[PDB]
Amino acid sequence: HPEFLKAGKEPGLQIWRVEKFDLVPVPTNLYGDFFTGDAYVILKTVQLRNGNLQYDLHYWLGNECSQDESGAAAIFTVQLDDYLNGRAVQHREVQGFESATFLGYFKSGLKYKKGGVASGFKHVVVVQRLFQVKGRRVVRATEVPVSWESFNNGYCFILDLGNNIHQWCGSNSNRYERLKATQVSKGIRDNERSGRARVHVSEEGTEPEAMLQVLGPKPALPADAANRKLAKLYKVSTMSVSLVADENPFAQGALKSEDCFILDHGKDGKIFVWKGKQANTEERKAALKTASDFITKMDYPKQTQVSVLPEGGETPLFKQFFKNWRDPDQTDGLGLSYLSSHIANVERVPFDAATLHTSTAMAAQHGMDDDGTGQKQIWRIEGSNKVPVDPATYGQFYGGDSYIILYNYRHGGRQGQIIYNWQGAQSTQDEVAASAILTAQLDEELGGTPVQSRVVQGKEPAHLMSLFGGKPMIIYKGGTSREGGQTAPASTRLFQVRANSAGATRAVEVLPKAGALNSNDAFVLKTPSAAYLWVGTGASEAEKTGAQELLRVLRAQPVQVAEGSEPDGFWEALGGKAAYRTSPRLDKKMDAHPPRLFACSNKIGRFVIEEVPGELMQEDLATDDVMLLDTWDQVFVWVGKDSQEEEKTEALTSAKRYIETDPANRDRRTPITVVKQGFEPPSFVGWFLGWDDDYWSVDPLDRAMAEL
Amino acid sequence: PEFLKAGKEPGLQIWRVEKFDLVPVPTNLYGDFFTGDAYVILKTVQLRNGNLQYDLHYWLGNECSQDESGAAAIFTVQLDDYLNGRAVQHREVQGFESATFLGYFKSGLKYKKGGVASGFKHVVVVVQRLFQVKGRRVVRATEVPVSWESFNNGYCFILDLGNNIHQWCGSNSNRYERLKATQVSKGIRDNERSGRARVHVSEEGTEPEAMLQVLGPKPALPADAANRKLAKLYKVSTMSVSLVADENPFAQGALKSEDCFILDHGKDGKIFVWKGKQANTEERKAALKTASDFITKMDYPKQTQVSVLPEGGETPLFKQFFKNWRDSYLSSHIANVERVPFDAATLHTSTAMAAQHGMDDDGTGQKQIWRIEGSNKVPVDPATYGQFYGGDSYIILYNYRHGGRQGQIIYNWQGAQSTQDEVAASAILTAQLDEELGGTPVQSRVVQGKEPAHLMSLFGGKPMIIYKGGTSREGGQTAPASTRLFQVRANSAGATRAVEVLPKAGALNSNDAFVLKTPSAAYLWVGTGASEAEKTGAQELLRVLRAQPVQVAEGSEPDGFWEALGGKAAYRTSPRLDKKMDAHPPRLFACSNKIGRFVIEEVPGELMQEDLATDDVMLLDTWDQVFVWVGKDSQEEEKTEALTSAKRYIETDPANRDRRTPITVVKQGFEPPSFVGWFLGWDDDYWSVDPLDRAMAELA
Repeated sequence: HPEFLKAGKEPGLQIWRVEKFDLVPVPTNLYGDFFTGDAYVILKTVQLRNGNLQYDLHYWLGNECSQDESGAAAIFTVQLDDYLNGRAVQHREVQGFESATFLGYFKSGLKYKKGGVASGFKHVVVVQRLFQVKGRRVVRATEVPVSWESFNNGYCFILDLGNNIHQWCGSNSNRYERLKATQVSKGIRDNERSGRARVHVSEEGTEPEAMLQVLGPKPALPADAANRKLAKLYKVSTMSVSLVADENPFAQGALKSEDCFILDHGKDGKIFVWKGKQANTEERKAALKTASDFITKMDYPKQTQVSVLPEGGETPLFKQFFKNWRDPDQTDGLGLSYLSSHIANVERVPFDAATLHTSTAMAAQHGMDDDGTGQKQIWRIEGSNKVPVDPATYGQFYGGDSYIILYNYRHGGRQGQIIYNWQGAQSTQDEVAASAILTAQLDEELGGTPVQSRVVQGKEPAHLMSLFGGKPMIIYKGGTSREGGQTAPASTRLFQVRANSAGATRAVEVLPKAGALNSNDAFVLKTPSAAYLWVGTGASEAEKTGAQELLRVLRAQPVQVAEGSEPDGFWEALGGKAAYRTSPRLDKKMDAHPPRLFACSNKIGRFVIEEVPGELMQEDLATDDVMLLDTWDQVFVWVGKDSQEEEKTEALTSAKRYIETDPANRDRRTPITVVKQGFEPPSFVGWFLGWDDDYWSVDPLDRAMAEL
Repeated sequence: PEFLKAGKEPGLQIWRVEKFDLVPVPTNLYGDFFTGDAYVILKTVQLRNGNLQYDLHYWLGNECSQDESGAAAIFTVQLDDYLNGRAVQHREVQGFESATFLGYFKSGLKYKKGGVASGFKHVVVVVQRLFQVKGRRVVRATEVPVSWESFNNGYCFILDLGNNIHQWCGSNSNRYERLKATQVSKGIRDNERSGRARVHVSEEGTEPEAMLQVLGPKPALPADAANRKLAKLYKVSTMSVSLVADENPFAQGALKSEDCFILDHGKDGKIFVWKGKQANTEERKAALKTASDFITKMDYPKQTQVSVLPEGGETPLFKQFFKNWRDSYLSSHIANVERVPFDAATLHTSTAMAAQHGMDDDGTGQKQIWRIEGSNKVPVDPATYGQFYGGDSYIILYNYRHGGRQGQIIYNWQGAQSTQDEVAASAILTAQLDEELGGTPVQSRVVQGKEPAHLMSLFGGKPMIIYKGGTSREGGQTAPASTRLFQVRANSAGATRAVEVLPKAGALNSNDAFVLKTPSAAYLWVGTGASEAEKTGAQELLRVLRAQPVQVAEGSEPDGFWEALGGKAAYRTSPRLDKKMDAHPPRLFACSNKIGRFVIEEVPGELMQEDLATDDVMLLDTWDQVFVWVGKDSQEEEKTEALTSAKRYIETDPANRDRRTPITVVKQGFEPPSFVGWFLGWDDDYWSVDPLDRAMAELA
């Protein structure tokens, strides 16, 4: 097919409109408008860092689409995928409920237009149209009858009169949605009228005569998270299904190459169809029909999103339904199966302490706002008070205590502060609770500006490891460093020793079993007789240096041992034999779990989150929102200055619920880091290309209305 | 009296030969030469161990007397004698001077009209001179008559009026040569007028009145590689010559200490005269006159350069005409380079160590490896990263970190038994992926058995294993040979490579560990010179080979070991060179293929960023690898022939270099550490503002 040979040769986006079983290219300046009476085929081509190309195939159905037009677009999707050697991820998209990654391709917004090929309409490049504009992250302009009846005071509308474009904002429309509706107006101006058209903004009671002349005289106008965590897995075999796993996280083994699978997430709006390598081609080529039959049989809504993945090319959202997804490539290669397109343009900068003060990009990508060298104060929580820790023992933390670390960070030409609230795993509830309140209290003392990070024992963020000079972070199971009473330590104790990109190490005590070992780390097991230093295959320089800087304060003397080839007195101290972690971990962690940005809300007594599609942009931080920025290691909570006071005070709780509902069954101990608008740390800012320190000095909407 | 001041410390001294006397030139005027006179130039480089090394040059102007020229020749022979015959002598002629002579003056040369005979002196006044400035790397400013007729629109000119110095640039003058002519202008300012002068730059049509007052109203103005590879060797015996070897590389044995020899390279502009220790004092002291007679008898241009060397004090340039020269000299453009030994811990801090060891980083970065099957890249099994079959060709995309900076290297490895189509396809696929990644990754073509050090260091602790032929592609696994030999070498970093070789004794080498594999057992031979990593590397190979080693030392090893080899024979026991920098210092050349003919011009003296012209393609020949530097504003076909220009540079080298020598293409502004580290004074923002824009606003 003539357009097939133009398909996906370079990185880019291509949109064809399905016209009487033919693919007709949509003019590029009109990308984002869709005739609701037609169907379209969208090919996103992404370059994969090693130069290869990755394909996301979407077909889109309008509400007034034919069934043969809808069929044509699906047929084209199968055969385009076929022509590109089956490596594409396919997506069925339905007007109004389209996936986030489709939505990422159009961040000027979407325009749903009345008409279709059946009614004689074309993407040509004299007007009188009216659009209802809805949406906060996902902006949609629906064509509506030109009548005051289409209007309501909740939203913004665009009355398009050709050379003049009338954006009208309802009185009860909030000012962020006005800024988004302005994108729509500006688009029509610059893309449909190629700049030579005037945009007139107006509120109610200030409508121009042009607007009242077509619309007449204005009358009076009118004005979730629970469902995410559970999914199930099915094998497909007319077609019928057998249930292979009724609760996630799933076994990656359940996916057999000989068959195809349906991962049902339909109470949350999505099903995946996984195509196995060795499944027969008749079944694979019918992966779209299989899916829609599934949606009908389970009485799911017809808008449900569908993605078909090929084996070896799965997306991160898909794979995170499974416990510990791995491939051979994994450690060797430079990337994984899929590259989430909203981080595809991010240059990866590995850690370099010397230049750390230069690169927010490195701060963000490595969770280090600085080198850890700043002045810091540490307290221990005793009863209802903070007690200064002995500076001699900075770096040691007992699991029966809770601490507060006030730390001053310098990076670039700015100063800021972080309050770390470390909560031991055996600290009593009253003292843990007290540490959380004292953290907030000292946040308010310092003007509400410092970052607050709640971290619990055994999941310490990288930045926290690097505060203690060269000394490692030592984390006892453990007892109490409070002056009242120190326990005699356990008979035999083992310490897992981890490093970070910065080189800093921490030694965290865990129970003395073989099941707690790890190839990637150095361990220190202490027995009555002597002192060991086990050193894994994966272990490196910093991990051993760190492991015997521990051995000095332990008042012990090392007997170094490599993994696998070891004395057996060490395996007596362990009490026997079991398998342990030998697989490496991910610099690829960004690829497996790219950062995602969500808004979230607490009323209707119900927690709701909305993901923001596409590239992380400062513009998506609405000052009347609380946002979640989910780095895999850390969930930042960004609190807008004009969000509700209840929303502000439940910042932590919002994140906790975000994590408790994640279908990935995330770690209950995942650190949460609250940050204030205009006081964001490097680790947060660096995820946003184009961040601007004076972005909020002028109101974003005042800016974009004098700006045009 | 002047002899006793000669060559006591490192430095440079220039005398003017004035009526058979040596008269020192004032130091602020070093670089100026009267065209009617001759000079004697002594470069005193501190050899590298505390001793002193002497390069003696005498220079003849175009209007030099014949008694003046003779005086300077006499002085050259007698200074050498006074300095214990250990100097290298050079005959230099105005306009055709050697590269190392030019190295002493990279502000440029001034040829001035006049000499002793016409009553002129190096005084340090009322002036009105005009200089034509010509030259791209070697810049020479010839004094010319003060007239518009001396002007041409190709070049830059300097009208020196004393307190005012008028540098004039032709319409059709290139802006890099503008940058070089301003060096001359400021040189006059800061050295002849001791700073006390204005330099005024002007182009055609914008000449000041000062300039049109002297010159009148402006009228209309006007506007190799084959020869290097062959040389011959002669014995000298009036004098006549015997031909001792009519084609290089030469036998070093051919130089007998009792005679003198002429190595003829005169089709390339140079002859050497080699003085044997035990040759008689009459023949040695007449080596220059012998040379000139040879030049006359073979009807070479009188401009031909001549160097006479003493045995044991030969030049690297001279010794590379010989096969395996064994057994002084320090190229003075490598003489101030502090040599930094390898320390992986601090590798990221020192460009210098990166350059001197061919290591952009430790090799631990993220990498992807493909094998070429047909016209496509197919990913190699990650289990087998590090193994390369000689029937295949591969592409390695590697991510390197150094300083606080990132870059990329695409290695295109071409097996010795790979089909031409697949090799060609590998070469096209590397260029395509370079373009796909923005044109910035360095591209290094390596041929099997000549892997650069950095490539060995990519595979963890594992060594890079290189099989003779076969293919890791899914189509066909041939059963390997019954008996197999593997040469195991290490690099400065500790990394190892195991290169399969023919199973001969003549293929062994004392410096390395070897692995001979037989049906019965697996050996691990260990040379005298073999060291710690070579054994470590050699026994991880025995692991991959599904075999278990029987270790054996050199010289004293079983007789079952050598039945597998098919007998015994002599092999390589000679050690290798950290001294390689000294035997083969890096050299920088420009090159061009215009007029359908390949031409190179060496850039003299200390390697400096500024000599990287953005409209040139440059070759930096590290002995191990030839970098080719592509300036952003060079012509499109020169860019696309970067690889091929380096290939012909190597095929025409009189050193008879390995055709498998790696070639590494690197782009202006994206140079890797291993390249950058050779230019002390390199600056990451040098090209952020145009060099001539700076050097026109600079000072002015």
